[PDB]
Amino acid sequence: YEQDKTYKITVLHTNDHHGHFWRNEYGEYGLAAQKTLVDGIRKEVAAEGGSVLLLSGGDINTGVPESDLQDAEPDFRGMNLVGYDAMAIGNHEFDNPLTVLRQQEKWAKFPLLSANIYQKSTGERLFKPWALFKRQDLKIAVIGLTTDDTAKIGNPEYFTDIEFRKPADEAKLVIQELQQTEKPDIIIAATHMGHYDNGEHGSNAPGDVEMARALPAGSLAMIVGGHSQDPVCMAAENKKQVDYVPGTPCKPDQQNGIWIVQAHEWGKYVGRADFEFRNGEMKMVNYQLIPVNLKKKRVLYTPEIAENQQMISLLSPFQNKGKAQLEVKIGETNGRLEGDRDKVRFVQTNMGRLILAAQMDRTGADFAVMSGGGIRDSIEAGDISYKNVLKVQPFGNVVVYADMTGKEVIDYLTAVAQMKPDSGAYPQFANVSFVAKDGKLNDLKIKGEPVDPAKTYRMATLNFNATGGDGYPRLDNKPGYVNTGFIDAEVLKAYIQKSSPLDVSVYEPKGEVSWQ
Ligand SMILES: Nc1ncnc2c1ncn2[C@@H]1O[C@H](COP(=O)(O)OP(=O)(O)OP(=O)(O)O)[C@@H](O)[C@H]1O
Ligand SMILES: [Zn+2]
Ligand SMILES: [Zn+2]
Repeated sequence: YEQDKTYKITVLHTNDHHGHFWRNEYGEYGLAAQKTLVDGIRKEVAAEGGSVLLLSGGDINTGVPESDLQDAEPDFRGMNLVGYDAMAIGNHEFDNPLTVLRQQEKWAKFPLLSANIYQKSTGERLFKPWALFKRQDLKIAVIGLTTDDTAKIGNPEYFTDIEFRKPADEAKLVIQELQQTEKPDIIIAATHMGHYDNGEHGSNAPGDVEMARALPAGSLAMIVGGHSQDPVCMAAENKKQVDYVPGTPCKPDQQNGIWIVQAHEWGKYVGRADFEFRNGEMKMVNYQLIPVNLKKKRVLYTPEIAENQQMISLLSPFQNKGKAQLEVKIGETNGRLEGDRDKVRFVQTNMGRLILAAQMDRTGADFAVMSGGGIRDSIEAGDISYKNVLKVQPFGNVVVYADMTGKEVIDYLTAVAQMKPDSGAYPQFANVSFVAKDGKLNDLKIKGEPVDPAKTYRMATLNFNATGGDGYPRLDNKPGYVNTGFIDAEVLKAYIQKSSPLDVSVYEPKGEVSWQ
């Protein structure tokens, strides 16, 4: 670089897009508005003589039917038009077979990076560990890292001959590889690891904070993160704001001289970190999260951002094709799946069993529960479409699971069994049997076996219930909890599709649970 020259560099970032290429029902987010905003920032920076780098923390896949049904093609093509420079591979990039991820790499004009994903049989990285960018005469390296919980959580599929090594350790190796070969002026890490207050990752794999602390001080200008899906705006040292409000100041985290940022999820914000580089020193001069048409129970927090027409023309066919696909038969059933309010809030039903079977299958759970009030429609005997599934599960809840001890299972089920019939809180159970008497659960069994307080059990449910919905005991603040990011409707639809034709007699309750 030129000695004593001051380079202005703006790093824009997003993460955990999860199929949100289109604006939502209230006109929020979407890539068309994102495109207008990013184009505008590039124009602003170009006029000031600076440079722009746009990075993604990953998890482009999974979360919106129109995207999922098309393997996120609209999302990657839209990202090409917004002009992303690089993205870290997220755990949801492995929700589809490797053939699909390789197709996404072909669609994407920017590198999908990860230094710590290895082919087991050869010990060789599967993807590129970093990408180099020339901005002015500076060399900026962006390394990519992926959480090593990827193949560990839920019910793994698609990791043939693949392993995820510890990302913090890999970062150490990569930074050294880079300094010894490329000597980049600036190194930024795009990661899909998660931000945990004060590095308190609990049962989850260590994330960004612990990594920043393990690396040499200031060895990275910043970590552009994701996975945990939070706007990283600090309220106090080592404490993220709770209920961060769009349009308000956002102080990113700084750990061991390394800035750590995250822009929540779904294209809700484009983070903007403005830096000044001079003689080796990377100094952050400003940071903000720029909302993309976010609205407060329907009014804009910041100036409306128009939707770029080129993006609308590019994405519309995908939106239309995805919507039309919702009508297509995904399966069939030989009997009515009972989801009516006056049944699901009074007794166990086959729709409850089917939904819970789908959730257990996705998460590797041993048993499951959900509120009957969460079942919103029945499905008549005959053909089933995704549209039908979305009426049964319309709230967009996320499937989650908790690993708990047998004693915790006893306490949890005992508490949930207190929710009375004729209320939305009445529980639908799967793989649970007992006779409730005087507030106690007698002969409690999981999968036909008495509960062993010394054993570990995995329970699936929805985030709504796990966070205390309907007065259920909270599980989200306990170790062993995992929010999978899979939407209830997608889990049910995919399970019906691979299980069809469904013989509903398999889901008929036979008095496993009773109250008296
Ligand atoms: N966003 C949501 N996610 C999951 N479940 C939900 C959600 N919103 C509502 N429910 C479920 O619906 C129940 C409330 O039902 P509903 O909205 O039909 O009630 P209501 O018409 O106000 O009447 P009541 O108050 O008698 O239930 C809750 O107890 C809960 O189980
Ligand atoms: Zn995610
Ligand atoms: Zn993730």
